[PDB]
Amino acid sequence: LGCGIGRDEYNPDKLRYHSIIIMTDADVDGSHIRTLLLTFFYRQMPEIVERGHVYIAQPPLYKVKKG
DNA sequence: ACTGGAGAAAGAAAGTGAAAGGAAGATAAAACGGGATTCATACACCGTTAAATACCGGTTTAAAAATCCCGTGGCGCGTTTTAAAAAATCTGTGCGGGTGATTTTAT
Repeated sequence: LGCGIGRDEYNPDKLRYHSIIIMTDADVDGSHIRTLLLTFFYRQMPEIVERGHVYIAQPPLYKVKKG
């Protein structure tokens, strides 16, 4: 991410990407990992969430064929 | 001539691999101290007796005990410090289903 941490050198103006996308698996463990990542992002880097640099992807789970 | 982009030089600040050495550990050789045997030899217990000591009666006298006056330092009180012990609060960890990953050899 290249922003630092610890609020002593944590500068939110050095973010190397203006769009961060979370893309895990489509089952429940993906949901658990998503919750863990959201907890980390909210507790450690509030400004990134406030400015709107976090997104969520939605991959499919099933594929159906008939002919 | 002038402008602005771009590539190359040059210079300074940060990360790096290697460094005696020394306190901090670690590991062996040595000196020590505490049990099992083995007796010869000195020690414990029993009769006999001369002698050394305990005891009583009455002095005494010099020394120690008893008594009075006083002037202090050594205990007692109140109030603070300061370690020491106790109660309270954090830190790891393993049990069993789940998610995802690493390494060395032969031909």
